[PDB]
Amino acid sequence: FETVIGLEVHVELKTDSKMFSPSPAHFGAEPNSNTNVIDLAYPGVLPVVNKRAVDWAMRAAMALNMEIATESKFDRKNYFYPDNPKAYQISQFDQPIGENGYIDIEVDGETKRIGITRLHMEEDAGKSTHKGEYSLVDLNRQGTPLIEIVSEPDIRSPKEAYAYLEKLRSIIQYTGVSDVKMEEGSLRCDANISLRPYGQEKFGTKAELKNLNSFNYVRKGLEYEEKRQEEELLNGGEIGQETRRFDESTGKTILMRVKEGSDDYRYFPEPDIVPLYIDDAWKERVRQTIPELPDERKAKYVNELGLPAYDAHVLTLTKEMSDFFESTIEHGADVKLTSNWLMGGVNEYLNKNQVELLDTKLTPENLAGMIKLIEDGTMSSKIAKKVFPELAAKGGNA
Amino acid sequence: TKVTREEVEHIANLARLQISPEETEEMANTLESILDFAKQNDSADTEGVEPTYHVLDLQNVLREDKAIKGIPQELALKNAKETEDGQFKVPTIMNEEDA
Amino acid sequence: MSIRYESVENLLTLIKDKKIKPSDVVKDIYDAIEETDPTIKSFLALDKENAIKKAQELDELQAKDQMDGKLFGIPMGIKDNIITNGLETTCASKMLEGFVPIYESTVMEKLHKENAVLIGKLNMDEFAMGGSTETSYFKKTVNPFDHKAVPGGSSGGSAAAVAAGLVPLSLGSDTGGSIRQPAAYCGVVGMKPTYGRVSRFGLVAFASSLDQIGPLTRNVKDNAIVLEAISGADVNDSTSAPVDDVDFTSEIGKDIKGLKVALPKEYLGEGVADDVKEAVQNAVETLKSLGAVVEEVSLPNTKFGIPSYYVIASSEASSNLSRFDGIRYGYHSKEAHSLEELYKMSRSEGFGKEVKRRIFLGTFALSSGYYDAYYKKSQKVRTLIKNDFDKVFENYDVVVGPTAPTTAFNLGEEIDDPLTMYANDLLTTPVNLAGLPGISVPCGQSNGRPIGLQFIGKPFDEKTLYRVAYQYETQYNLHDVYEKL
Ligand SMILES: [Mg+2]
Repeated sequence: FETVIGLEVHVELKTDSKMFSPSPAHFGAEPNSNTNVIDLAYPGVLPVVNKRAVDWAMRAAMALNMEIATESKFDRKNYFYPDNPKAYQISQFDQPIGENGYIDIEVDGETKRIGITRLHMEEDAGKSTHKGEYSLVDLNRQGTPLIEIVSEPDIRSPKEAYAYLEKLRSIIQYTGVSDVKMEEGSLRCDANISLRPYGQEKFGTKAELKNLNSFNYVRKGLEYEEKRQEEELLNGGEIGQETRRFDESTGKTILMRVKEGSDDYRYFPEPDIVPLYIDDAWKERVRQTIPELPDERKAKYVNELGLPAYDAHVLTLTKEMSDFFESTIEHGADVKLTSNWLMGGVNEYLNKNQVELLDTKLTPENLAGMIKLIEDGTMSSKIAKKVFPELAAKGGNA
Repeated sequence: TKVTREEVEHIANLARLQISPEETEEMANTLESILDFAKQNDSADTEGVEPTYHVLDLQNVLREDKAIKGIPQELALKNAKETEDGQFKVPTIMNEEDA
Repeated sequence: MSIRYESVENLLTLIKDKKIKPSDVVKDIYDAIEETDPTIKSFLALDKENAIKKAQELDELQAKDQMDGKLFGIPMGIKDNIITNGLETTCASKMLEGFVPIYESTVMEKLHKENAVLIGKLNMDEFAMGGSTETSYFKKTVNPFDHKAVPGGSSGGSAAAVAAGLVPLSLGSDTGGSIRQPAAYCGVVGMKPTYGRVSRFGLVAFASSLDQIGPLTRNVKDNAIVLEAISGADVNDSTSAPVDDVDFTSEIGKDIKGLKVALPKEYLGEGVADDVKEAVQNAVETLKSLGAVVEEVSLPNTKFGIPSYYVIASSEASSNLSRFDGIRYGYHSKEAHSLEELYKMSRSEGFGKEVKRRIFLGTFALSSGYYDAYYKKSQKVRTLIKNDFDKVFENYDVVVGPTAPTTAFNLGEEIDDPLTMYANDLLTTPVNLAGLPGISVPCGQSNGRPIGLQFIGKPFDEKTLYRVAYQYETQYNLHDVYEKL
């Protein structure tokens, strides 16, 4: 009775222009003001491949331990829908830029290496606001460079799924190709789950979970779905292929449709884009353009600068945080002092003040001091109560 | 040979083309004749031949990531027959009769 | 309507020597149109006002002795599937009637840069699918050489406007013969350059891997000139070839002795009428009388050209025509109350019979379970067709044979017979499939209707094509006949 589940994740690359069009990737509040004949799918327009988007797509795939393709072409994924004007999304089918990678995660128990089967480049769709009995369509976001990441169906529980999204988000975040924030849509996720009673190869019903907007939220639907088809398997259940929407308020998944077969997207090579031949040199440039990722950054905090377990995980949760910590470290802040100060204190200050821009406020130059004034200068902690906040949203030193 | 009403209507659907059961029959035959016409390629020996996706042997034609401001909303809506509030207006009643 | 029969070259010089005013050149064109198109029906939207204005600007430049541009003050007709900023572009379909482009295609860009004068848009088969232009939603263009005959398809208006003395040059698009076949039917010179030689930015797509714009004129020389004004790389078209040498007139006028010419036996096969075959063989002799060396060769996979072409073209069409949903532009069904209806009704009411046939076929050829057996198969066959040429080109400079299996057929003769209509692409499709350049020049007449001689070249070797074409043309052409119709 393993509940087998895989995750389909899209990430928004933060480039200047769109994937196949020069239109800017960042738009204002005025609808359909961030477009051109290309994004509008006018007759006779052609796609022009954003070079950086490729460099970043293959930068994030390496950081994902994937084999980088040498030959990689784009394909059309054909489907009719108001926010997809050409009626085909330029994507990749065979030859995805990145294949067979993995990430290590820690779930109750120990380490589990989850495989990531592929990483391909795509273009985002426009937005369709449902107003009245009609629909409003804004093509401002259409064409925004996305990358699709599909896990191998290895994760084995709604919690492993969370751990997955966290590490993944974490690693992508370090490559500096996306803010990968789900509240901002720069990271999206869909889950696929099915149960197969032990001893046999046959599965029960399989479902695609839609409308999962937060790490925390995927787990909810995942574990709800798990229980939902857990009953179905036992009670009587009618095996089937389905898509399900997750209701944020009620916490349940609702059946929105029953697949009649496999969605036919008539995939086929995009003749308008000449193939990509990614050579060694090219792979090198982008290879080297990768920092030390979280895992090896954390393994660095273990024996060298021998810090704890909890500590290592949260200080490497973001590149900025981890950079801040190490910048503040040489500066003169005792290893532990700053660790405990970032772990909680600053982390709690950020969350409580939503001051997520850990960069345009308190700095390692400024913070470095406070810890010394406490270290020995003046004496101990309680003073740290408010010295910190002011020092964080205001000045430069004590 | 053997192209049913059912496939004719499944294709029409994949193509978003409206057809009447007074056009389906007519289309079943047409496709059939066209396919028989298409079947001619089967007399060609392609064992081990790679598919030609591109005739011109170019490579890596990429565009530098430099944005170019888009056209005015006015220009973007200028040709659309239905619009409201600076967007394209369309029906969306999701009932499996209409859709 | 006095210089309405002058070549681009002569008209060019007649304007540089100030022997004629650009404004009057245009006055002559519209005069010609007003008098002749009522019968020919080759023009769709006319751009008279703008044309008038541009010429007035050109008179000044003439006077100031600043006449720049390879085609200065030269009249031009543009196939209506080629975007013209501000000018109604319909692809001759209900789906796009009233459509006004908000951007400029690259060839038009290039053509304006050379100071040509947009006279208007030409008629064609709906969305370039057809071999007689009879599918147009607007009108049926007729063959100047015989008014009971078709002009060819899909660029019938382009071949007809030139043969009828309405413009010295026109643009067409060739996907499987849409430039060469109409030219052959109307006894004029038409060329489909190498795939990648002319930007496709602004070309309403039929089959992306097969489509290509090219010119049609009354003589080989004017044609090479026009190709120089539209060739070249374009950052707007990723598949445009980075080849600078865009000179096609340099080797024109040079002899062809020693030229190795391959005459595919399959090009004189069973589908070729007796008269077309006799004319081409007399053409082979003409080429021999000119020194060229002509020997039989085989392009075994020729027979597969039409089917692999229809499967591939239709398939791509079943994707390139999907943007047409009447949402952002084009025909928008009024009786639609649901989203499904909106797509299904707009598309079914906006597209004609043939267009829907292709889409049906194409959508089917790409669908689950059939993909490998139809589309993929065709693509492999495409490889076979190109290999044939690769082999022949290992020992020959050019390839010759008829452009079309027969003379032009009658209006209404094959309009209700798509299968026989298709057979007319026998000799043209292998070229797009291989992505080669191919040109058609007249080489005879059977019962008044012109026969086409086609030269297929190596990639980007259009210049060699113009060289041998010009040579042959000095021995035969219909230069003096257009004037008489
Ligand atoms: Mg995707």
